[PDB]
Amino acid sequence: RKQVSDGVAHIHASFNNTIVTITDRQGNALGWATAGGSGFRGSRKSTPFAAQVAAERCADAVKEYGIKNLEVMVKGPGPGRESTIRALNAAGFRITNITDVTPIPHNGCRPPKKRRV
Amino acid sequence: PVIKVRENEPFDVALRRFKRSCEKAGVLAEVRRREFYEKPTTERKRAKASAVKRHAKKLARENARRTRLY
Amino acid sequence: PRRRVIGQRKILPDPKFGSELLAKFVNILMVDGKKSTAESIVYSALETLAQRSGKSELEAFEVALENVRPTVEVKSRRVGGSTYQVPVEVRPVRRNALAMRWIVEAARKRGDKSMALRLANELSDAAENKGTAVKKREDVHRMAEANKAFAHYRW
Amino acid sequence: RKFCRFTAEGVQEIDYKDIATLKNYITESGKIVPSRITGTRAKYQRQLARAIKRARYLSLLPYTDRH
RNA sequence: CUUGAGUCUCGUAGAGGGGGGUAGAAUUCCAGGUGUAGCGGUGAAAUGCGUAGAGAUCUGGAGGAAUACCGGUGGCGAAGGCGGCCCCCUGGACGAAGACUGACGCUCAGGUGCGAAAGCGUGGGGAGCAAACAGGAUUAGAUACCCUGGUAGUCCACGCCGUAAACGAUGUCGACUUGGAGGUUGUGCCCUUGAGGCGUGGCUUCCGGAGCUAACGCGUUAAGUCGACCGCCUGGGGAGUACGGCCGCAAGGUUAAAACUCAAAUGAAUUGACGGGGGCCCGCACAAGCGGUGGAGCAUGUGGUUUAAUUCGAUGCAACGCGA
Ligand SMILES: [Mg+2]
Ligand SMILES: [Mg+2]
Ligand SMILES: [Mg+2]
Ligand SMILES: [Mg+2]
Ligand SMILES: [Mg+2]
Ligand SMILES: [Mg+2]
Ligand SMILES: [Mg+2]
Ligand SMILES: [Mg+2]
Ligand SMILES: [Mg+2]
Ligand SMILES: [Mg+2]
Ligand SMILES: [Mg+2]
Ligand SMILES: [Mg+2]
Ligand SMILES: [Mg+2]
Ligand SMILES: [Mg+2]
Ligand SMILES: [Mg+2]
Ligand SMILES: [Mg+2]
Ligand SMILES: [Mg+2]
Ligand SMILES: [Mg+2]
Ligand SMILES: [Mg+2]
Ligand SMILES: [Mg+2]
Ligand SMILES: [Mg+2]
Ligand SMILES: [Mg+2]
Ligand SMILES: [Mg+2]
Ligand SMILES: [Mg+2]
Ligand SMILES: [Mg+2]
Ligand SMILES: [Mg+2]
Ligand SMILES: [Mg+2]
Repeated sequence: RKQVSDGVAHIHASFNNTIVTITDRQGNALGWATAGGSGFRGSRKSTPFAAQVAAERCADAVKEYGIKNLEVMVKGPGPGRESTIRALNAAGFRITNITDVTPIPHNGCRPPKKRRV
Repeated sequence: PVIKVRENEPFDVALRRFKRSCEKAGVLAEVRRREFYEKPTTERKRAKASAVKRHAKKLARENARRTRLY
Repeated sequence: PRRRVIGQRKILPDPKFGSELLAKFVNILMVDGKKSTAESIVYSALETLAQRSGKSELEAFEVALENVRPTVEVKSRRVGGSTYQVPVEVRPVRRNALAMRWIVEAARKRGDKSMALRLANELSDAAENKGTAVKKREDVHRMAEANKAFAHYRW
Repeated sequence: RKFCRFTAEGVQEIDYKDIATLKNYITESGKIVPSRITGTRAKYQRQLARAIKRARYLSLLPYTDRH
């Protein structure tokens, strides 16, 4: 509805899925798209291509808002830390800032036990 | 790792600058370490093993600087 | 093929139109080393095709090839606990070979009286973009668009 | 190639109040640079790191670049 | 008597110990805003979560636990162990110079104290993690590995327990015996001339000489050469078990046999072979292809059955149109 023209792209890049959320400067979400919701399930979901498709879908989900430039906040170690950024640029956006916001505890909680696979 | 794109900066080189900043900060490696708990006995063993390997290559290099393969 | 680099056997052009492209077609159609009967089928089918659609025989055959020739296929790479179909672009030489084989198999499955009629209808259908041969190209391409996620990353 | 500035200036105790030098031994993200890279002696590195932690408490240097 | 062992003076480094504060990341939870169909998870899934609005994202709040980077075959401690920062209380070590005491030393059965984790008692606390447990998978089964959850416990106080591959699988103390490259921490001297030179202590890592060793290896931090004292071993199993004593709230700990049974058990190294170890390289091995076999009728061989006899032999590949 309203035009903001200055958004922020939040990219949640886990080992299993990629969630792309576009919001304004104050954190209010405008649209989102995920690899799982873009026609990829199981193995195909955790692929850089699937993350890239999700970024493209999130662009059309937000194009009515008339966003010109936006910042990129990348969180997570998984695949799709990169392809989603290129897909956002290829969607016709001005990438102004790129910052990593992965939560890095300073020796906080005890992580789960090692998988014996 | 906060990257700001400069004027007349192509996006591709800005992305490349972002990869380096993350790499020098060791963000990806940190998350790998913290995915599962490592018993203190294990990391002490792992740290010692890495120290031995690091030292072993330093000494092994000298004998390869003294050997004529042919 | 582990180490042996293999060159290429040269094929003689067909006696009538002098085309290396068509000489491969009669080889694929030929069964049990009956080359003479194979080219008779091909030549008569081309004669029917040329009259049925106006274009020169060689040009008409080419048009059918363009409508059947694939550009991407899926190779198979097993993964621990699953099998992955990796999309890979196909070489121009293998492009023609796959198209020629698909037309021949489609013609053999058709219900027409003679093999020449079986063949001639197939290039006619292929030139108009319908039939089993082009349907195979559709299936191969759809399979390779669905697995675009595994391309490059698992090449 | 990298030598210890502290040892070459006879710095005695590194001062948490001297922000100018401390920024030379923290990364862009605020992490403490290892002495392997800066070439500082082990004795001053312990003093240097200790000093940085106090500055961080006093909010003279960031803990992280995000904050 | 002063050379062993101590005391004093001045300094140095240190996650040494106890107590009390505090800070910043992050997880979880609570409330709210934006927002919409998925999230989560796996080898693949499903349980689970979600239109009662999740996940994602932003703001505010609560609480517990642990201290990224520094960080180092770095440091300290008798060992167990000790890692944010600050204060209070406190132990030891080391160095410099001189003074002092004058063998006051070493070891140590019994004894006493300390002693990871788990566990136990009482009272607190409880975010994350996670025995038990529950569900979903996997499977021939799966009381497992994997997934979603999850109680004790992990945290604090005070007691108890006294065990670990509590390991350097190497008791303590002292003396002696070629070297090399480092780490760490003192200190003396020299145009300080420097991001210098020459010494002299403590601790420590990796090589390696003689010597030693069954060998592997150890090698001035000895497993070398010696001295002092202590602990301990005497084939494998039975068995660190039974009984007894002592200790413990309990779990159990400690001390510690015998009958019986065997001709071995074991250590290191060697040659092979093997590996759901690694590396390199091949082969119609796979892949890329074409044509078959397995179904039909018949030919033929074999098994089986049958028969008075169905002669004998060949039996994974490498027997079965084979001896024929
Ligand atoms: Mg998990
Ligand atoms: Mg409901
Ligand atoms: Mg002291
Ligand atoms: Mg006297
Ligand atoms: Mg005793
Ligand atoms: Mg405990
Ligand atoms: Mg308790
Ligand atoms: Mg309680
Ligand atoms: Mg579990
Ligand atoms: Mg179960
Ligand atoms: Mg859990
Ligand atoms: Mg014991
Ligand atoms: Mg231990
Ligand atoms: Mg022992
Ligand atoms: Mg040695
Ligand atoms: Mg015996
Ligand atoms: Mg006996
Ligand atoms: Mg007992
Ligand atoms: Mg007893
Ligand atoms: Mg082998
Ligand atoms: Mg094949
Ligand atoms: Mg048959
Ligand atoms: Mg027979
Ligand atoms: Mg015989
Ligand atoms: Mg026989
Ligand atoms: Mg025989
Ligand atoms: Mg034969």
